[PDB]
Parts: sequence; C-alpha cells; structure tokens
Amino acid sequence: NFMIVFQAEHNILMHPFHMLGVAGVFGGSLFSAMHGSLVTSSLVRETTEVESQNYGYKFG
Amino acid sequence: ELNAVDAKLTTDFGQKIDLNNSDIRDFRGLRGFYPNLASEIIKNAPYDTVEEVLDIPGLSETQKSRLEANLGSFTVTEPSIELTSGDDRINPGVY
Amino acid sequence: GIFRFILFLQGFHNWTLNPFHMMGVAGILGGALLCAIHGATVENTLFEDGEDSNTFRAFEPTQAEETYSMVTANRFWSQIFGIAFSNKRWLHFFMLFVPVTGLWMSSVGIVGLALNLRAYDFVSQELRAAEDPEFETFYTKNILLNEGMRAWMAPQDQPHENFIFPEEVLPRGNAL
Amino acid sequence: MESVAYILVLTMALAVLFFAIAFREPPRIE
Amino acid sequence: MESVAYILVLTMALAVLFFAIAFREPPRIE
Amino acid sequence: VELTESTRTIPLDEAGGTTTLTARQFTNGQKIFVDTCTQCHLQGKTKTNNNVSLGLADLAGAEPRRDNVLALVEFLKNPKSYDGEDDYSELHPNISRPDIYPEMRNYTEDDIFDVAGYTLIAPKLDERWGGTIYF
Amino acid sequence: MQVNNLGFIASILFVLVPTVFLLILFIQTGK
Amino acid sequence: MQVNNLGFIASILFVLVPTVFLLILFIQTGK
Amino acid sequence: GLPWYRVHTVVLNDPGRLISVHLMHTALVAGWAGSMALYELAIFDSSDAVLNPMWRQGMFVLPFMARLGVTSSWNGWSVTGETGLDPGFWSFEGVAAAHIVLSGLLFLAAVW
Amino acid sequence: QGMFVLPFMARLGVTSSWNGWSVTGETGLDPGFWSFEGVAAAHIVLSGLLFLAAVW
Amino acid sequence: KSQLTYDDIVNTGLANVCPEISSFTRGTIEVEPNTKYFVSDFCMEPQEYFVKEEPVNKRQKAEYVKGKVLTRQTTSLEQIRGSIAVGADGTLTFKEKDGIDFQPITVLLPGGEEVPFFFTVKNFTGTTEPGFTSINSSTDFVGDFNVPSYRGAGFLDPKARGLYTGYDNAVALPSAADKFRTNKKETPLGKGTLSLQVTQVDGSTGEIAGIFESEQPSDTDLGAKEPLDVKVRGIFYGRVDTD
Amino acid sequence: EIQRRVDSQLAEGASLSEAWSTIPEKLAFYDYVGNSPAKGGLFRTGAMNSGDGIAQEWIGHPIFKDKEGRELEVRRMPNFFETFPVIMTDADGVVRADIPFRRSESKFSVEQTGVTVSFYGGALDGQTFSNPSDVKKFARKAQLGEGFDFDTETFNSDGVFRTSPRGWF
Amino acid sequence: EIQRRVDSQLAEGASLSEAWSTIPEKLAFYDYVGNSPAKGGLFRTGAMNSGDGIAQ
Amino acid sequence: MDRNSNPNRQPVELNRTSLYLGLLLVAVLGILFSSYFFN
Ligand code: CLA
Ligand code: CLA
Ligand code: CLA
Ligand code: CLA
Ligand code: CLA
Ligand code: CLA
Ligand SMILES: CCCCCCCCCCCCCCCC(=O)OC[C@H](COP(=O)(O)OC[C@@H](O)CO)OC(=O)CCCCCCCCCCCCCCC
Ligand SMILES: CC1=C(/C=C/C(C)=C/C=C/C(C)=C/C=C/C=C(C)/C=C/C=C(C)/C=C/C2=C(C)CCCC2(C)C)C(C)(C)CCC1
Ligand SMILES: CC1=C(/C=C/C(C)=C/C=C/C(C)=C/C=C/C=C(C)/C=C/C=C(C)/C=C/C2=C(C)CCCC2(C)C)C(C)(C)CCC1
Ligand SMILES: [Ca+2]
Ligand SMILES: [Ca+2]
Ligand SMILES: [Fe+2]
Repeated sequence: NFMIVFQAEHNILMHPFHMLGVAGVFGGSLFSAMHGSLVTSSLVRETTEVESQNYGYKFG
Repeated sequence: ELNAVDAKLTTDFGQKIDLNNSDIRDFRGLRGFYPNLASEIIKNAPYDTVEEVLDIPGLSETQKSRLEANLGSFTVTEPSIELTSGDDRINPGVY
Repeated sequence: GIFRFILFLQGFHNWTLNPFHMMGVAGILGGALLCAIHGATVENTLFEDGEDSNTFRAFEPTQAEETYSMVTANRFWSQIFGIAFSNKRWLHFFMLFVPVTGLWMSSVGIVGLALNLRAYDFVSQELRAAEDPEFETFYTKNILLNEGMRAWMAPQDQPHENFIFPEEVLPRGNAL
Repeated sequence: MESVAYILVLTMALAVLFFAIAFREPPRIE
Repeated sequence: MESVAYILVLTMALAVLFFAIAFREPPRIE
Repeated sequence: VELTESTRTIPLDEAGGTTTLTARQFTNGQKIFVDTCTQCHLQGKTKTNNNVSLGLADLAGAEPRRDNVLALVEFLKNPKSYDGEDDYSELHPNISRPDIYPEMRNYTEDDIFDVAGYTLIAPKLDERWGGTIYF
Repeated sequence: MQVNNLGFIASILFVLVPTVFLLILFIQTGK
Repeated sequence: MQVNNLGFIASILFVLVPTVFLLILFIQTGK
Repeated sequence: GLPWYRVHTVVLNDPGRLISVHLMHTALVAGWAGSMALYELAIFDSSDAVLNPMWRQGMFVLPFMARLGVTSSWNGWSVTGETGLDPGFWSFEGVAAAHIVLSGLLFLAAVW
Repeated sequence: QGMFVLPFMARLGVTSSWNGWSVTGETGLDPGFWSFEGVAAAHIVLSGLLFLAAVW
Repeated sequence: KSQLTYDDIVNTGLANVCPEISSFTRGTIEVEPNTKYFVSDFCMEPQEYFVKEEPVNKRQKAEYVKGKVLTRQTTSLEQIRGSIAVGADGTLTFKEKDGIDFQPITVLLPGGEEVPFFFTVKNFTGTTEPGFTSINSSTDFVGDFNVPSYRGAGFLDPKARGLYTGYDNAVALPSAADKFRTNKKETPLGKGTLSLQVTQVDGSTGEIAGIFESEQPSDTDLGAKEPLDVKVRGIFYGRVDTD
Repeated sequence: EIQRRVDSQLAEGASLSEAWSTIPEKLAFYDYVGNSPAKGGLFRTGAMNSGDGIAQEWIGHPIFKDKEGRELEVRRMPNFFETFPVIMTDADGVVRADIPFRRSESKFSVEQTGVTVSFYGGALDGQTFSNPSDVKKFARKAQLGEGFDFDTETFNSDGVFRTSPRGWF
Repeated sequence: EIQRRVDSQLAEGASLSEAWSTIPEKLAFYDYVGNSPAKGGLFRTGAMNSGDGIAQ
Repeated sequence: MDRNSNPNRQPVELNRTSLYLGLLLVAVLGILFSSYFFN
C-alpha cells in the first residue's frame, strides 16, 4: 500500500534515484550470481563426485 | 433495491433543478444564478411549490426577473436529508 | 514501457500479492545484500600484505594464499549476527543460488499470470468485508487502489478496445 | 482458528533461529 | 471425504503387512 | 494538422464578431498563460474554485458570456462574479489593480488580447480543458 | 455425511506423528 | 473468517513432511 | 556421504536398479491415474451434461478417457448425456481398475 | 463454553479481564495486572525462563 | 479558559474544557415576559458516557454500562449561539442555532465493543415549565434535538459502497454481487432528548452554567446495524445577552 | 453464432420470443464469462461450481430499451478485468446509459434514462422489468454474457470465478 | 429449591404467574438435564453449547 | 565455565521387526479411532 500510494503521489518509478536503486539491486544480484558462479566454476578439485564439493574447503 | 438517492434520480430530481435537493453547482447553467441567486435559493429552501421561489424574503427586481425567466427549469421534491445534511448542497465533495 | 507493464501487472493481476513474486523479491534483495556484505567483509578483513595505505596493490593473481582472513570474518559475523559462513565454497554457491532461485520463482509466477491465474484476492476477507462494512485491512485498501487504476488507465492503455467510461462511472474517493 | 496456524509457523521459524544460534556447529580450525 | 481417511489407514496397514512379510529381517542361525 | 487559421479563429464579440489570432499572437498568449495563469488555471481548471473553470461551457455560462475575446479582456480588466453581481477586482488578478497584482503591471492591451485568445483556442485542442481537478 | 470437522486432521496426525517417530528411530539405528 | 477448509491440513503437511524428511536425514547421519 | 540432492545417483551405474526405479515411477504414475479416475467417479455429477458438464466439476482425467473413446460408466450413464449404454469392461471404472492393477504389477516387477 | 482452566483461575481470586468483564457478571472492574490475561502472560514468561534454565 | 492565550492553552487540553463562572454565584437573570435573549458562547463538556447493552435473554433490564473514550480531548461542543424566548405564561424556551454543535466520539465498552456516536445538540429546542420570570438554579430546559447519521451520504465503506457515491453492490464477488444487505446504505435522521439543568447564574455578566444529561442513538454505520442508546452526562456554560 | 441463429429464425418470420427460444441452453452456457478459463485465480481451488454455483437454467436473452425506444447493448466484461463499469451503448456506439459511481453530476443513469429490460426465451421469456433496481441487476448480469440461475448452496459457492481444467492443465 | 421458593411466594398470596416469575433464570438453568455432567459422550467433543445450543 | 562432553549418552535402537510392529500398531490404532474422531 505504501508503495502504490508513493508511486501515485511522487512517481518514484520516473525518479532517477529509484532508477539507480534498481540498478543497485539488479546489478548486485547480477554480480552476486556472477561472482558466486565464477568461484564455484573454478573450484580446485579436492573431493570426489560422491561427497559435496563444499568439503573441499577447510575452515582456516 | 435503490438506496434513496437513486430513487430520487428516478423522479423529476433527476431531470431538472430541484429547488429542495439540487447542489449549488447545478445552478451554474442558469445564467445569472451562480453564485448569488443560487445561494439565496438554497438558503431559503424548502419550497412546497416552485412558484414560492419567487416569495423569497428580501429578493431584488433583477433576481425576481431571472427567477421568472428560469421557472421552467425548476422542480420541488420532498427534501431528502441525504442530499441536505452536512451542507452538501454547497459542497458535496465535488471539485 | 516497462514501468507501464509493471503498473499494469499491479492493477490487473495484483502481482505484489503473488507469493512467487514475493520469492523473486526476496531473491533479488538477498542477492544485493549478499553482494554488499561479502564485498565489505572481504575488504575489511584483508591481510596486511603491503605497505601502502592503498591496499589494492597488495594482491597478486597467482598468489597461493587467501588475501583476507576467513577466520576473522567468521568470528566477526558470529558475534554480530549470531551465525557466519565458515565454508568459502558454500558462501559463493549461496551467492549464486539466491538471485537465480529468485528469478526462477518469479518466472513461475509470471507463467501463472499469463493465464490470469492470479493471487488476486483473499476470499475470506472479501466475504467478511462484503458483509461487515467496518472490516478494513491493508489488503482491502490495495484492492480499492487496483480498481481505481484499472478504470482510469484502461481506455488509454487499451485503445483498440474503444473503452468509453463516462466520467460518472469512474471510481474515486471524496473530494478527489 | 487459522490464527493458530500462522502463530505456529512463525514460532517454528523463531525457534529454528534460536537453535541455529545457540546450538550451532562450532567453526573449528584444523 | 472421511472415506478417503478410512481407505488410507486400511491401505497403510496392508502395506505394512506386505513389507513385514516380503522385506523381513531374515532369521539367521549363529 | 497545423495550427491553422480556422483553429485560430475565435469569437471576438457577442454580436457574432470573429477574430483570428496570428501564430505569434497565439504563442504570446500561451506564454502569458503559462507564466501567470498556469498556477491557478492549469489545463483550464480553477484550483481555488473549480465551480468556475476556464472550460467553454463555464465560459459561456457566465453573465455576460465570456466565451468571446472582448468579454475575457473585460474580465481581466474588471473581474466579476460568475453571475456578474460582485466585484472581484480585489480577489482576481487584473491589470486595473497593479498595486495588489504586480505580476500584471507590465502587460499591454495586446498581451491581454493574446491571452484571452489563447484561453478561447486551448479548449478545442484538449478535451481535458476545464474538467474535474483530477481528470 | 456431517462428520466432526477435526476428524481428518486428528486421524492424519494420530497416524503420522508416531509413524515418523518410528521411522526416525529405525533409520538412524546403527549410527 | 470463512477460510478454505483445507487450509489447516495443507499448511500442517506442507511444513511437517519436509521437516520430518530433514529430521530423518540429519539424525541418521554418521551411520 | 551423498548430499540429499544426489541420493538417486546411486542407480546411475546400476541398470537393474535403474529399471527398478523406472518401474516404481511407472507404477506410481499408473496408480495415480487409476486413483484419480476413481476419485473423480466417486464425486462426478452425471445428471446434467448440459449446464453441469465435466469441465464445470473440476474433472481432470475424465476428459482424457473420453477423448479416446471411453465415455460410459458401469453405473448406466455416459458423458454424452445418454443413459442405458453398455460400454463393456472398458468403462471409466474398468479403465481406472486397469490402471490400479497395472500399478500393482509394475510395483512387483520393480521389487524383483 | 468448555472452559477448562478459566474456572481454576477464578477459584483462587482471578475473576476479571483486562477487557473490562468479570466472570461474576460485572463490568468495569479493575483487576490490575492479575487478570486472566496477566496470569496467562505470567505463565508464558515463566515457561520461557524455565526453558532457558533447563538449557543451562 | 481563565484569561490566558492560545500559547498557554495549546497542548494542555484546556481548549476542550467549558469555561466556569465562579463559586460565590447564586444570582438570577430577570427576563421580560415575552422577549427573546441571545445566547453567545454556549459550551457543553461531556464527562460520562453510558451505552445501553442489549441482553439476548428477553424482557430484562438493560443496565447502561460505562464506556471509556478512545478519541482524545476532542469531545466538547463550543462557540454555540442560540436564543431563549420567554413564553406568554412565563415558559422559557432555549433554541440552539449553530456553532461547533457536534463531535464524533468513540467509547470502548467492557467486552471490546467500540461505540461511535454523533454527540450533538443540533436544532435543540428545550423548554422549562411555565411561570418562569427569571433564569435561576431551577431552570431545567428539557427538549429534543436531531442526530444526523454518523457517516454522511458521501462516505465509502471498505468495498467503496456508499449512498450518493460508490458501488451499490459487492463487486469483488461478481456472481453474488447483489446478495448483500449492506449493499443498500441508509442515513436515517435520529432523535435525541437533552436536559440542561441550570445550577449557577451570574446575572451581572450574564453567564449561566449547569449540568446536562442527553440520550441519543449511536452510529449505525449507514444502517448496517441497529443503533445503541448512548447517555451522556456533563456540564454546560453560556452567556445570556440581557440587553 | 447465437445471434446468427436468432437472426435466421427472425428471417423466417419467427417472433423475438420464438427465435430466442430456439437457442439451446448449452450454446448460451458457452457464452458466459464465468466459463472462460481466464477468470480464475491461482488459489481459487476446485471446481467452477465452487464459484458461481451449479448452473440451473438460462434466464433468456435480455433486450434493454431506454425511455426513447433506443435499444442498448451492455458492454461485456473483458477477460482482463476483475471489475468493470456497467455501460449501455446504442447501435452506433454512443453511451446512452450507465450506472454512475458519483450521482451528484450523473446524467446517464438507468434511473434518469428510463431503461427497461425485456427477456426472450429462457426462464424469464416474455417478462419485462422497469424497476431500476431490477434493470441494474440484469445489466450487471448481461455484463457476464448470457444469464443463468445458479445453485450456490450445494458447494457453498463463494461468488468468485474458478478456472476450468483447460486453464489448470 | 425452586418448588420451595414458588410455594413460599404462594404462601404469601402471590399468584401462580407471579410466584413462578420470581424464580431466577440461573436457578432454573441448573434444573435442566442438559447441564448434568452425566449426559455426554466420550467422542461428543467441545463445549456444551455445541450440543443443545446456547441457552437464550 | 567449560563445556564438557557428557559420558552418560547412549545410542538408541529400533530394529526392523520393532519398526514393523510399531507401524502396524499405529495403523491399527488409526483404523480403530478414526471413526470416532469423525463421529
Ligand atoms: C530485455 C530485458 C531488459 C533490459 C535490456 C532492461 C534494461 C534496463 N532496465 Mg529493466 N526490467 C525488465 C527488463 C529489461 N530491462 C523487466 C522484465 C522488469 C520487470 C518488469 C524490469 C524493471 C526495471 C525497473 C524498475 C528499472 C529497470 C531499469 C533498466 C535500466 C538499468 C538496468 C540495470 O542496471 O540493471 C543491472 C544490470 C547491470 C548492473 C549490468 C549492466 C547492464 C547494461 C545495460 C548492459 C549494456 C552493455 C553495453 C552498454 C552494451 C553495448 C555493447 C558495448 C560493447 C558497447 C536498463 C536500461 C531501471 C531504469 O529504468 O533505468 C533508466 C529501472 O528503474 N528495469
Ligand atoms: C526425467 C526427469 C529427471 C530425472 C530422471 C532427473 C534425475 C536426476 N537429477 Mg534432475 N532435474 C530435472 C529432471 C530430472 N532429473 C528438472 C526438470 C530439473 C529442474 C528443476 C532438474 C534439476 C536437477 C539439479 C540441480 C540436480 C539434479 C540431480 C539429478 C540426479 C539426482 C537426483 C536426486 O537424487 O535428487 C533427490 C531429490 C530429493 C531427495 C527430494 C526432491 C524433492 C522435490 C524438490 C519435490 C518432489 C515433488 C514430487 C515428489 C515430484 C513430482 C514432480 C514431477 C511431476 C516431475 C538424478 C540423476 C542432481 C545431480 O545432478 O546429482 C549429481 C542435482 O544436483 N536435477
Ligand atoms: C496398454 C496400456 C495402457 C492403456 C491402453 C492406457 C490408456 C489410457 N491412459 Mg494410461 N498409463 C499406462 C498404460 C496405459 N494407459 C502406464 C504404464 C502409465 C504409467 C506411466 C499410465 C499413466 C496414465 C496417466 C497419468 C493417465 C493415463 C490416462 C489414460 C487414458 C487416456 C490416455 C491418453 O490421453 O494418452 C496420451 C498419450 C500421449 C499423448 C502420448 C505422448 C507420447 C509422445 C507424443 C511421443 C513421444 C515421442 C516419441 C516417442 C518419439 C518419436 C517417435 C515417432 C516418430 C513415432 C487412457 C484410457 C489418462 C487418464 O485418463 O487417467 C485415468 C491420464 O491422465 N495413463
Ligand atoms: C508462583 C508461581 C505460580 C503462581 C502464583 C501460579 C498460579 C496459578 N496457576 Mg500455575 N504453574 C506454575 C507456577 C505458578 N502458578 C509452574 C512453575 C507451573 C508448571 C508446573 C504451573 C502450571 C500450571 C497449570 C497446568 C495450571 C496452573 C494454574 C494456575 C492458576 C490456578 C492454580 C491452582 O489451582 O492451583 C492448584 C494446586 C494445587 C491443588 C497444589 C497441589 C499440591 C498438593 C496438594 C501437595 C503435594 C503434597 C505435599 C507436597 C506433601 C505434604 C506437604 C504438607 C504436609 C505441607 C493460578 C492462577 C491453572 C490455571 O488456571 O491455568 C491458567 C492450571 O491448570 N499452573
Ligand atoms: C498438472 C497436473 C494436474 C492438473 C492440471 C490438475 C487440475 C485439477 N485438479 Mg488435481 N491432482 C494432481 C494433479 C493435477 N491436477 C495430483 C498429482 C493429485 C494428487 C495429490 C491431484 C489430486 C486432486 C484432488 C483431490 C482434486 C484435484 C482437483 C483439480 C481441479 C482443481 C485444481 C486446483 O484447484 O488446484 C490448486 C492449485 C494450487 C493451489 C497451486 C499450488 C502451488 C504450490 C503451492 C506451489 C508450491 C511452491 C513450491 C514449494 C516453491 C518451492 C520453493 C523454491 C525455493 C524451490 C483441476 C482441474 C480438484 C477437483 O476439482 O476434483 C474434481 C480436487 O478435488 N486434484
Ligand atoms: C486432563 C486434562 C484436560 C481436561 C479435563 C480437558 C477438558 C476439556 N478440554 Mg482440553 N486440552 C488439554 C487437556 C485437558 N482438557 C491439553 C493437554 C490440550 C493441548 C492439546 C488441550 C487443548 C484443548 C482445546 C483446543 C480444546 C480443549 C477443549 C476441552 C473441553 C472439551 C473436552 C473434549 O471434548 O475433549 C475430547 C476427548 C477425547 C476425544 C478423548 C480422546 C481419547 C484418546 C483418543 C485416547 C487415546 C488412545 C490411546 C492411543 C490408546 C493407547 C493404546 C495402548 C496399546 C497403549 C473440556 C472441558 C475444547 C473446548 O471446548 O475449549 C473451550 C477445545 O476447543 N482442550
Ligand atoms: C544479534 C545476534 C542475535 C541474532 C538474531 C537474528 C537471527 C539471525 C540468525 C541467523 C538464522 C540462521 C539461519 C540459517 C541457518 C544456519 O544456521 O546457517 C548457518 C550457515 C553457516 O554456514 P557454513 O559456511 O558453516 O556452512 C557450510 C556447510 O555447512 C554447508 O551446509 O550460515 C549460512 O548458511 C548463511 C546463509 C543463510 C542466512 C540465513 C539468514 C536468515 C535470516 C532470518 C530469516 C527468518 C526470519 C523469519 C521471521 C519469522
Ligand atoms: C503435492 C502436490 C503436487 C504433487 C503431487 C504428487 C506428485 C502426488 C502424487 C501422487 C501419487 C503418485 C499417487 C499415487 C497412487 C497410487 C495408488 C492408489 C496405488 C495402488 C495400488 C494398488 C492397490 C496395487 C495393488 C496390488 C499390488 C501391490 C501387487 C499385486 C496387484 C495388486 C493390484 C493387488 C503437485 C506437484 C502436483 C502440485 C500440487 C501439490
Ligand atoms: C494429544 C492429547 C493429549 C496430550 C496433550 C499434550 C500432552 C499436549 C500438550 C501440550 C503442551 C505442553 C503445550 C505447550 C506449550 C507451550 C507454549 C505455548 C510455550 C511458550 C513459550 C514462550 C513464548 C517462551 C518464550 C521465551 C523464551 C523462549 C525465553 C525468553 C523468555 C521468553 C518469554 C521470550 C492428551 C493426553 C491430553 C489426550 C488428548 C490428546
Ligand atoms: Ca505567478
Ligand atoms: Ca449536482
Ligand atoms: Fe569472494
């Protein structure tokens, strides 16, 4: 409700700062996916195909 | 089942200016009425008949003549408190 | 045009109420959160590997060792938030999993909307309001907003329809 | 009575939080 | 719709019978 | 189409008179309207009293009719109530009271004629002219 | 038939809760 | 409120079935 | 051990148990078909095919039997609005019972 | 009304609600904190504290 | 009240208090046999609210129950102008003319029921007994007043149903839209009875003060439900223009 | 299709009542928006009978005439709209009547326009309604296409539309 | 007890209607077999109002 | 204070026969009591 009324009264969608916020969150999710996927893709082989590859990393 | 205003729109109130229920905006089409004569008419409501709109105390000759000219656009219906309470004949929330 | 599509989906489909859109929102906001928190955590647990105040030049892509302290990061977040990542691989997989899962769930919701299979209403509240004129929730308020948007926008948004809505049929509140 | 179901699921989530914090797997360096 | 519940419990009992027979722990002499 | 001569042809006086604004007359009238009348008459509405709008029906319903250019200019010199009964020259901007309406003391008669012509031409370009405040 | 409105949920839980108790205990046995 | 008559049982099972799946798997781990 | 999301990979290199799990899946699907038809039959209102046809009654599998020629019940009615027809064994009930028995046999083959 | 624990509060002197009513048929009484609601909330908080002590 | 400024009054609640005359006050206001005297700043301060609860049994005494005000210090009528006409026999007739002569008030009852009501003195005509040649401590103006509907005909319910605006049906349920009794809104004009007992007259300054008790109906929510009976007890003040 | 069948009957010489009584109830039932698969909801579960109810009978075809003899067409609800204003237009696509939201400046209401409805075929065959409440309810019914009586007691039908198996599939 | 109260009223001179109208509804409500605890069933669950209804 | 491993902890067991017996008992109790639960 807050959001709908805010749009009706201020046209937040057509506000560039909200456009930048959208870029922030869309891009943040993009970069999260990209970074996570590149790291996961380049994992060094330390496990077998049975166990989770997560056990290839040892804390510390 | 129509509430009470819709039943009013069934009657003559829905066809012309009711001296006992019409809003002041509804007098705007009568040239020379809005706002002074229209306010005077609403102030001195209710009217049993249309013709007593000419018997408004304190009226003026030009206003008298305007009322006589536009008598044809008027009707008198029973005052419905829905259209009267809160001074809605002056400002019913319509802009 | 995209903004129009967005508002159209709100007004006609009540897309905000859709649980699949809600999971999409969670995924996107969580992805942004993860991006920010991971970047900041790494940048603030860096090892002293150089002498400059500029810490960017104390990394080498061929270096074998971690450039930031996972142990210190884990302790910080365990004491601040209660829990923390202890497995780097799980952390980066999670950073992938969250926004991607969000996109997929919201896509499922959009497939639903393609067939007008909306999460438009809560029937129990609709019935109670239809019988009890004192029952008002934010849900019923949003329903009213949607009604207003549809009536006012349809004639211009759908010009092929030749919608003709006389002024007196438009829903509107008092004085506005 | 649906209120009971909402309260139940909310309580389950909060209880999970408390156990995940208090009774977590310790991170161990080895 | 209570018929569904009755059929469910009856089927559960019969399925338990089938597994207890077919997939029993073998008696072994040792 | 263009902003043609017929489109710029508007009632001059009540006796059937007719005057055509030039493109320059129309442009100056629009400029004046936006600078001094858009604050209270955006899109032909009257923010402070929308019972009396700038629409064609409202303009013609006044006493006397204000749907012609001379009556508009007269109003802008000596504003009156809608039934032409009270004197609004302390309540409506007019060139006759520069002491209280300084935003108007630089306007000529050409400027007032231009803005009146714009007021008459704008309604036929915009079906929203002189409607409800939220419309 | 107009049956008790709690009948299905009571029956389902009456069976399911001990079923899952037994299942858990059986499956973890030997740990 | 007149809610869907399957709401409680659906909610309970929606939570309980995966809960017991996870519980079983966790408890038997290390066997 | 195997993460939860990988458990089924145990039949990846075991053709016999791959056949087994495929048999069990087929048994489950056939049993669903049989039981769904039985449920729809237990609640179908056959009296008024005009203003209360099957698609007004949430009937999901019944139209699929009818599409290919199974349109009558043992109980006398047919979805074409007629009565007193004799479908033989291949009525809605016969088809549903066929799927149930098939489900059982597939289950047994899966076990083997 | 199938009220099972309410009579036990009332037996020992807790007979009014915060919501204005009392089981003696009266209205407008002020029980203070020790109303039905107060007693129930006391038991909830006690349950929590006992839980924490059990964990310790 | 007293003799301070809006700066001293603001945010104190004093603005909701009806002015008071004095303590050493037992005067009387002589009145001509058949002349009418204006009343200038008539104030009514409600203090006690009772709602007649409706038993389900039958035929049994209803027992007005004390409510508590959920709305804040927004419960007082003030700046009311009216008149007092002295009858041929000697009767005194108080007539409310206008002012801030209504306040919506919501009271909470034991049990959680909320009772809005339109507390008002609108068009109140009240009379005393004949044989009054003065206004004194025995002046009791008993009379009637109108109670307009709490919600105006422009009000929209949560599904945008209203009397002269809004839907006439339940649009969220297209196949049952005309099925609901609340699809028809009404704003009946209710009746209340008021009594103004004058207890303290300062005839030099013209001020009269006293106690009041009023009985009226509550909100029906556009006729959705039956009106409760609300009794209001409080105090009143006014100035009587002798000249 | 229905209109063409009616017009062929009329081309024979059949009256309005006879022509419309030739229309099968099943064909009219297809011409009802509550049977469109695009009217449901994701969490509006079950059979369509759980929505509007079990259809019992066609009420017949309404024909709306205003006070002046103009015959009026009620604009049907599109698939998109959860709600839709009631609008009645004449032959050449000009609104002649409506149900106003605001009434103080209403000009085209069923009350002022004197709209009446006469039914042909179906349960209401030969019946004419002039009570504006009746006319308005029937206009709201015509918004959904052909009108039907419903049994809402069997399913405790809630009033909101469901989607069909076509939609769910 | 009810009969004794009625008979005392009658001994005063009260009529049958007056004597019986003196009897409180609560006292008469106790004298109703649906309020005996020995009338229920093991699987007749819930409040007594779920049985005969709410007494009016 | 320190957190010391408790040496009183013991494994719990339910053999397969016990599983079948308990599952049958639960199923037959459900069969018995469902009719009364529905009433
Ligand atoms: C084809 C699909 C598509 C595309 C191309 C866009 C593109 C855009 N959207 Mg949109 N959007 C879409 C679908 C799309 N959207 C859908 C389905 C929704 C929901 C209905 C939205 C809702 C939405 C909202 C509410 C907003 C946007 C906004 C934007 C702008 C900012 C994007 C951003 O930073 O995010 C993250 C992406 C990155 C951080 C990576 C950068 C991506 C850039 C654009 C790639 C371009 C590279 C280069 C220039 C290409 C040239 C080649 C080069 C070699 C020269 C951008 C132009 C914002 C806006 O309007 O800005 C004015 C905004 O407020 N979108
Ligand atoms: C013919 C279809 C098919 C088959 C035979 C498989 C088979 C397999 N998949 Mg796969 N997959 C499929 C479709 C299929 N998938 C689709 C459509 C998706 C997108 C959603 C995926 C995405 C996917 C991922 C990401 C992964 C697999 C993996 C695997 C392997 C292990 C599966 C496992 O143990 O999980 C066991 C599952 C559980 C213990 C619980 C699952 C509970 C689900 C979420 C709900 C169940 C609902 C209901 C019972 C199913 C009805 C749905 C039906 C109508 C389709 C296995 C060989 C895993 C793998 O590659 O291993 C190395 C793996 O990581 N799949
Ligand atoms: C002889 C065995 C048999 C027979 C006669 C039937 C008969 C029937 N079944 Mg059934 N079923 C069976 C076995 C059988 N079933 C088994 C073993 C299973 C478990 C998998 C099922 C599961 C099942 C379900 C879930 C359903 C049925 C249903 C039905 C009814 C409608 C079927 C339908 O629409 O077909 C549809 C079939 C297709 C459209 C075939 C799609 C195959 C694609 C198009 C080809 C794949 C590509 C190809 C291989 C590659 C190219 C080759 C090409 C060049 C030649 C019908 C009475 C329906 C019913 O009415 O329920 C009561 C229903 O919903 N059955
Ligand atoms: C200071 C703490 C405190 C207080 C003031 C209360 C107060 C109350 N509790 Mg409560 N409760 C508490 C702690 C407390 N509780 C704790 C710690 C628990 C968890 C065990 C509970 C669990 C509980 C339940 C389950 C219930 C209450 C209930 C109540 C209400 C009625 C109590 C009643 O009937 O007593 C009855 C107590 C007895 C009859 C005591 C029996 C003890 C026997 C007779 C003595 C045993 C033999 C003796 C030791 C040996 C001989 C010694 C002798 C020679 C001296 C009352 C408001 C009732 C209620 O109204 O619910 C909202 C209710 O049903 N409580
Ligand atoms: C695609 C297969 C399919 C289709 C098209 C249908 C269609 C239909 N069925 Mg159904 N049915 C099916 C499979 C199917 N069924 C199966 C497998 C079963 C066995 C359980 C049933 C048993 C069944 C019964 C008992 C009934 C029906 C009924 C119906 C009708 C009502 C539909 C309805 O309201 O559903 C509602 C749909 C929803 C509420 C959507 C639920 C979406 C879930 C919540 C999403 C899950 C989110 C997920 C967890 C997200 C993951 C998170 C992420 C991180 C991964 C309809 C025609 C009814 C009927 O009218 O019969 C005459 C009825 O009584 N069916
Ligand atoms: C002794 C304690 C006790 C007592 C006397 C009551 C009494 C009451 N409760 Mg209850 N209640 C209790 C504990 C108790 N409660 C507990 C612990 C809870 C938490 C679950 C509840 C939650 C609760 C709710 C939600 C409600 C009540 C309600 C009520 C009233 C209705 C009673 C009823 O129908 O039950 C029915 C009793 C039965 C159907 C008997 C069941 C017998 C089982 C099936 C036997 C089990 C067999 C066993 C498996 C055999 C083993 C096999 C062998 C091999 C070992 C009543 C005054 C109702 C009320 O009216 O509230 C205002 C109501 O709504 N209570
Ligand atoms: C101020 C301190 C008090 C904290 C109170 C706030 C609670 C926050 C505690 C986190 C909860 C644990 C959840 C993950 C359970 C858990 O213990 O995870 C522990 C996990 C540790 O991961 P590791 O790297 O050790 O795991 C690697 C391998 O074990 C892979 O399994 O942390 C994460 O996975 C982070 C990603 C999830 C982050 C979840 C945050 C969710 C926020 C709360 C949402 C619910 C709110 C609902 C309200 C009704
Ligand atoms: C939840 C859900 C879902 C899912 C579902 C599912 C997946 C399910 C299911 C289901 C199923 C899957 C069912 C089934 C079944 C079955 C049956 C019912 C069977 C049977 C059988 C039998 C009975 C057999 C028997 C036998 C044997 C055993 C052997 C010998 C022979 C005989 C025959 C005897 C979805 C996603 C859709 C969505 C919504 C929700
Ligand atoms: C089934 C049955 C039975 C049984 C029952 C039972 C046994 C049950 C139960 C029950 C129970 C036993 C319940 C309970 C509960 C609870 C609750 C509800 C709680 C709570 C809480 C809280 C909320 C807390 C919180 C906290 C914490 C945690 C800490 C801090 C503080 C605080 C407060 C925050 C019988 C035999 C009778 C018979 C019939 C059937
Ligand atoms: Ca300016
Ligand atoms: Ca008007
Ligand atoms: Fe990283």
